[PDB]
Amino acid sequence: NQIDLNVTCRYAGVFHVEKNGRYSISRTEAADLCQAFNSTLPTMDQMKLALSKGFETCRYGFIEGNVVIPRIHPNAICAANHTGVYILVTSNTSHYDTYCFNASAPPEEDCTSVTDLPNSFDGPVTITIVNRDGTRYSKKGEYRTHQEDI
Ligand SMILES: C[C@@H](N)C(=O)N1CCCC[C@@H]1C
Repeated sequence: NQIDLNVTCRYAGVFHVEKNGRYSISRTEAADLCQAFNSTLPTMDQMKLALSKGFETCRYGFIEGNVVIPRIHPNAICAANHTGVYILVTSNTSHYDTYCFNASAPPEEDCTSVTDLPNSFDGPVTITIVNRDGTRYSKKGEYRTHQEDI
């Protein structure tokens, strides 16, 4: 009973979380997952500031109100070569990665590793935070509050 959460650097408190190496997070699960990191879904303004500090990914993820990809450099296979906060317009499907915003993180680029999941609750799952440099932090718990997400 295990969940892997791959996380990035934070940029003005915003970071990306990919669950189990595939698009697998619902909008309700995303809010609960950010809450376990003492974080919230970013606002579009928070995401635009993160972008300006150096944040980009090549994966769709929830923010408040939309599903987006922050892009700095044009790449043909990432958001159809767009730059800026690219907003997903048309999709049949509902499951993506998520972004999260931690207000207590540093104001600019923070590429230190994530070493805690401070607000998860009691439960049976082994949750492992996997950093880009491979360092890992694991704890037994749960973060999903909606049974349909379990
Ligand atoms: C200690 C710090 N690197 C950390 O582990 N966190 C803050 C950044 C967002 C997620 C997590 C709560």
